[PDB]
Amino acid sequence: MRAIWTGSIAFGLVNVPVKVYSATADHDIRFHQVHAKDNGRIRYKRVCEACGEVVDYRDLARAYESGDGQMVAITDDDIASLPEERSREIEVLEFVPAADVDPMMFDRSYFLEPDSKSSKSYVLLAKTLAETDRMAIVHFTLRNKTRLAALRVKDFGKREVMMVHTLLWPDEIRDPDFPVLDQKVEIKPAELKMAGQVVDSMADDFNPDRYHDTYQEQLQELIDTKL
Amino acid sequence: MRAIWTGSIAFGLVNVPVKVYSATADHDIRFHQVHAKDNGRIRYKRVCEACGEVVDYRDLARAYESGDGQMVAITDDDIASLPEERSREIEVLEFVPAADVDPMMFDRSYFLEPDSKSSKSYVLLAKTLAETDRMAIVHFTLRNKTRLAALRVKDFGKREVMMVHTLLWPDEIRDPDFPVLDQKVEIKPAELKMAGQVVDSMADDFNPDRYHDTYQEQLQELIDTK
DNA sequence: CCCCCCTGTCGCCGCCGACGT
DNA sequence: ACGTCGGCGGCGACAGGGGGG
Repeated sequence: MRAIWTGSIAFGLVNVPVKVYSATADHDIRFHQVHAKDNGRIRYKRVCEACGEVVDYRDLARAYESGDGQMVAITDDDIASLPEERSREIEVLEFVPAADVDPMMFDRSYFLEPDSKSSKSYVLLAKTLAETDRMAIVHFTLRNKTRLAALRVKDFGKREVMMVHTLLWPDEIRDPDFPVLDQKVEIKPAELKMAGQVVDSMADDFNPDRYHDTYQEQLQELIDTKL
Repeated sequence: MRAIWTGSIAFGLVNVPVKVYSATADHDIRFHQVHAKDNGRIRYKRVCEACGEVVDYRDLARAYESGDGQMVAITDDDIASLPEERSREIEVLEFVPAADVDPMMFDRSYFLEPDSKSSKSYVLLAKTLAETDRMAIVHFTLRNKTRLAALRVKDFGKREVMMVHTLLWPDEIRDPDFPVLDQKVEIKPAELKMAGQVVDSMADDFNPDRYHDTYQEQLQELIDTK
């Protein structure tokens, strides 16, 4: 629960401080390699494949291979070309209704909480967004990588926090080009009505509590057994 | 495109072959580690702390570190006690209304394709899902890592293809533990009026066609020149 | 028949939170 | 208020293996 950001929503001259937080913590256990035979921990050393000598991180040049198997070293001017990462602000772009963003695009979510002193503007903006029911699409620059996103409010009963849902660039989302479904499919009318009771026989209400990763809990119990 | 796997939905008697595909391909450019002195692609060697020698992938042992840091030598036979991952079926569990999954949980989107020469069952399932307007929650499994998902249908121009959206285990979604907002701040109606004025002055409608990553295009042009 | 893409590691840099002045 | 210090986490790259042609 340690922050990752400290910027400010800024559409004009507003600049409400916000502390971005990771909204999805993976309880999945990450293991570690080791040379158990001799009881020796493992480390990775970068070694030349052709010249065959170990090297340090500095020497290796970030290189790109094209269809011709070329290699170009990326210099500092590539960083200098885009100045957008130099900004520590979530530069709001536009305000749109929340219904205009499909669930196809959502990629990740973070929770924004403010600097304790500037709570007034935070709550005022969140209240205005909730009352007028508006998306607030923004930009986002975390660790020098500009990702589109969307800022939308969400009441939590006692408190109402606004959150940022990162978005995939509209071009990235793939388009389904499947000719099999295009060919005509004919179904007799009495056939369709049968499936209704089939699905209705299993209908229910989505409850988060019931579902749980049996694999992970079993692994946790097993490792507890090992110790 | 290229399928990630090819299984078949299954809830009791019902069955239907499906052919999943990747629906989010990131065209961000992958580079390779090279060093100027010789311009040779880097190579990685697994090297041993205690014994100070290269130790193969096969000769490498997996382990775990707990709070105390004590190493734990794990074995493959014991971990594999779970038999579900061996299943190659999208074993549907229940059917629920589509509007009962908040956008918090959606993780990845995957297309579906009927496999057999006949897609009658697939089309019928898509039609019933579209009519009744109910999501179908499934225990999607892939690459021996079972992960909860949900089946939903959405038309794309020419087809009524249905898609499976992976989901986050509800215990994964954190909560906003923040005692800084529960405090109530005095506010004035004029403040709300001016705030609404400023907010709606900049209001507009979503036009995704004009949204692109400037950095990616800049890098593409730079590499094209080089 | 296959070569691509998940998945897991590793190492690294960059950033935050508390202690002390 | 301001300066130090240690720790935590995105992420870029590689390696391995599966299941797709």
